[PDB]
Amino acid sequence: TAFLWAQNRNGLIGKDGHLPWHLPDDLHYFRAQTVGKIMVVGRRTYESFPKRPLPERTNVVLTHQEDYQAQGAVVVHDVAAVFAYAKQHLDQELVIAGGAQIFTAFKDDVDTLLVTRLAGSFEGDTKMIPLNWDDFTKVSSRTVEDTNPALTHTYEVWQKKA
Ligand SMILES: NC(=O)C1=CN([C@@H]2O[C@H](COP(=O)(O)OP(=O)(O)OC[C@H]3O[C@@H](n4cnc5c(N)ncnc54)[C@H](OP(=O)(O)O)[C@@H]3O)[C@@H](O)[C@H]2O)C=CC1
Ligand SMILES: CN(Cc1cnc2nc(N)nc(N)c2n1)c1ccc(C(=O)N[C@@H](CCC(=O)O)C(=O)O)cc1
Repeated sequence: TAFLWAQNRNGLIGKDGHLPWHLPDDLHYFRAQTVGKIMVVGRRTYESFPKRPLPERTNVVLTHQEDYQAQGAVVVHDVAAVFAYAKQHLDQELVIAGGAQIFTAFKDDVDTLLVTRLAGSFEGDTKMIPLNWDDFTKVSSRTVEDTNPALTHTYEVWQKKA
């Protein structure tokens, strides 16, 4: 199970229910990373997608609303249902795409971090959950420079030590 997120230099991930930046490169990397997999997102991050569901991947939406409707998405209500779905699934990798409340609900079962680090600093209200960095190794790092230098970013892959 992977977590996939983008954060500024201080860890910021969101502002007013939306992204605090607009960084197309990162969105085509998101898609690369989630097409074909089981993609888990919290109800509020799902309602912020411009097309719901996002196509070519299983969107699982985590909601406490018993009645919620999301045509074409897998609507569950606790973490045990996510993993009961993933157990049925097998051959699709599970990727937790946010936001903060869902990262906290899977904080013990993630093995890989797919982090995009922005060089700048943005204003918002939601930060990435604290994680033990010391328990992971950075395996891969690729940097993309943008003409807004706040937007220059690094894609890192981190994998959990034995
Ligand atoms: N920079 C980036 O990589 C990322 C950015 N973001 C940003 O993060 C913010 C969204 O984060 P946050 O506000 O934490 O929202 P979430 O996307 O994590 O959604 C929270 C909703 O999730 C449902 N929920 C939470 N935990 C549970 C549980 N254990 N079981 C079942 N339902 C659960 C509830 O929905 P209900 O209210 O329907 O009960 C709760 O309101 C936005 O600004 C967004 O843009 C989001 C993803 C990635
Ligand atoms: C708000 N949000 C959450 C979002 C944004 N960037 C992230 N970036 C990373 N690295 N990780 C995340 N979990 C992440 N989540 C969104 C908004 C749009 C789409 C979206 O349109 N994406 C298209 C691709 C489109 C583009 O390629 O212009 C997709 O097909 O995946 C994805 C996530």
